[PDB]
Amino acid sequence: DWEIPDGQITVGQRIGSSFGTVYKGKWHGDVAVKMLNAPTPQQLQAFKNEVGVLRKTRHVNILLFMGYSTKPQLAIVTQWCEGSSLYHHLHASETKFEMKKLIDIARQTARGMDYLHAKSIIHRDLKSNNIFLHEDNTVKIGDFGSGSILWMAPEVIRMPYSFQSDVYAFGIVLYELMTGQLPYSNINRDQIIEMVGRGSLSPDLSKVRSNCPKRMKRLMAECLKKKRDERPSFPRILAEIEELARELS
Ligand SMILES: CC(C)n1nc(C#Cc2cccc3cc(-c4cccc(C(F)(F)F)c4)ncc23)c2c(N)ncnc21
Repeated sequence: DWEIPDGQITVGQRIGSSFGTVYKGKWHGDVAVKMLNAPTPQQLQAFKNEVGVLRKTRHVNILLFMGYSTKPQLAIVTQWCEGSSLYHHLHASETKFEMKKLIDIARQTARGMDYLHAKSIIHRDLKSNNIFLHEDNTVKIGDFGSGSILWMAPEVIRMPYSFQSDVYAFGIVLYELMTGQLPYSNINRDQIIEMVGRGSLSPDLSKVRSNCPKRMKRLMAECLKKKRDERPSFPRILAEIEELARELS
């Protein structure tokens, strides 16, 4: 139904790469194309599921899914985002954000994640790398991909993936936004895994910036609760951020 006939898509410069590679493309304007290539049965399965999940999504902070192509090769085309991911801006570009932009980023990410969970969709790998800033003001959530242990919840470390795992990952992003640096900065990787997995280790909330609102730190701590059931739902935290963002205005 959303299939793009062959010949319409023009594939351009290569961006990323084993299962598939993504290119910048032109289809009624700037678009991104993720192409396949032997296609593994799991790879074909993931291709089917990604199209199935993406078509059910129509939200501004969720990466716009424009279509899929089959004739030349299996491919999925999405909107082209100009800018860099949240991970690059915070930890690689060494660019300090105004607090209003930070809460706006957390507010925007909260909207998309709440939209996903409202659609019974779980974003199993949520992290600063998977948050893209279109232009520099609008955030787009997508699967721009072991490498993401820091965002993994205690239960997923021990053994699983659920809404509670997603909201915990949202907490680390809150820690990244407010502190400006990766969690567990003091620590090595095996030491972090065992300590966090056993519950001995938790991010250092004192490192947060002074301008951080009191409600945000409390909200951040609530998301990082070791008990899965203790973590708040995305409707609650979206309302809290938006209410706080409204007050700041
Ligand atoms: C960083 C740089 C190399 N890169 N990679 C871009 C891309 C892309 C995608 C292409 C085709 C299908 C996709 C599906 C998903 C996906 C899958 C499952 C769940 C979710 C969700 F749950 F998280 F939503 C999202 N994510 C991304 C793409 C990209 C871009 N589109 N624009 C600028 N730079 C870009």
